[PDB]
Amino acid sequence: DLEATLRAIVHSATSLVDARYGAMEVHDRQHRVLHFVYEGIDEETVRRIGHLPKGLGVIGLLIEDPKPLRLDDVSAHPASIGFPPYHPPMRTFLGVPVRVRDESFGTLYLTDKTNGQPFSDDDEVLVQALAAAAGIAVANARLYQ
Amino acid sequence: GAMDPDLEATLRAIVHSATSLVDARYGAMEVHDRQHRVLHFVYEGIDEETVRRIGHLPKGLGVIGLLIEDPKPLRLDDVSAHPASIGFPPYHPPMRTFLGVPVRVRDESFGTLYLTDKTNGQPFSDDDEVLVQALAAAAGIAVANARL
Ligand code: HEM
Ligand code: HEM
Ligand SMILES: [Ca+2]
Repeated sequence: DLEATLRAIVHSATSLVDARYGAMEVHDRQHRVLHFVYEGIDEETVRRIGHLPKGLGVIGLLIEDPKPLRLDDVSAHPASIGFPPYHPPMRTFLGVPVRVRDESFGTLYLTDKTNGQPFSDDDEVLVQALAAAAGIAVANARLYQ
Repeated sequence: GAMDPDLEATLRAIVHSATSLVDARYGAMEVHDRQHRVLHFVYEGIDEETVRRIGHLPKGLGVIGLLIEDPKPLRLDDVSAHPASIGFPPYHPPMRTFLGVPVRVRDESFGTLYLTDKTNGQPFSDDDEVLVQALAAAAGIAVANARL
């Protein structure tokens, strides 16, 4: 199960960096969301947010220009779209492409590192390594699909 | 044959992250084929001239073999003092502290990941162990899914 694999990867990034929230979006070539897996948010809150993300704002930027982006305050970025109603507030941000050499498929991202601290270069490098493994898994899934 | 380029990039990244984050002097991964045979060996911490002097690549012997018969993390404070230790070959840096884990997906085994000589002279920690286990699990995903 690809979804399972992806969630495991999200868990490793979130727990190892010690971020409150972690997510991964995987899209098709027309940027429709194929998979969205996450942790750190309770189910009642999920229900309140309602609609799934479409990959806009800073995530949209990460799709257009796939390279790591680390932010002290995600809302202060010029490409920030803002959160929908009921979405938990989130401040610090680290996002990287999930990809292989031939193609990028998605974005693995974390917010609100513990104790208000910004994401570090070490965190960036770690999340890239985890994302790479995801990238191979997704590339295999397409070949299989 | 050479490893798949994406696989190789991914495994080198995982080895680098593990080595950096547990503050090890040396880190390495063996990728295995059938019957736990070493197929590829990825490492960092050793200069090219020393690699030349050592010559032959590891067969995955000694303490590294325990990672396969006992699929659990192994930490040791003096690796070459272990009775299963085969010893270092000529020109190989001496190494003391060791943290090793199997690389797996479910029960299926794909290699080993291991680090030596934490830079502060200290033993590898519980946190180091958890981190290296998670990175090994990611390496397992990478190897299992790699382009044939
Ligand atoms: C728990 C992990 C999550 C993280 C780390 C996260 C992070 C983010 C971030 C960083 C933004 C950027 C807004 C901007 O550009 O200013 C965003 C927007 C958004 N989020 Fe989340 N989020 C999470 C969970 C969820 C869930 C569970 C949902 C709904 C089920 C959701 C729905 C949305 C929507 C609809 C947007 C607006 C932009 C878009 O449509 O992509 N988020 N989120
Ligand atoms: C830089 C990361 C490396 C680490 C962490 C590492 C670690 C180890 C350890 C702990 C042992 C002893 C096992 C025992 O006594 O049971 C060993 C043995 C050995 N090493 Fe390394 N080593 C590294 C690099 C290399 C390189 C670059 C070479 C060759 C160019 C090499 C060749 C060997 C060989 C031939 C043995 C003998 C056992 C066998 O063949 O498996 N090592 N290594
Ligand atoms: Ca302990």
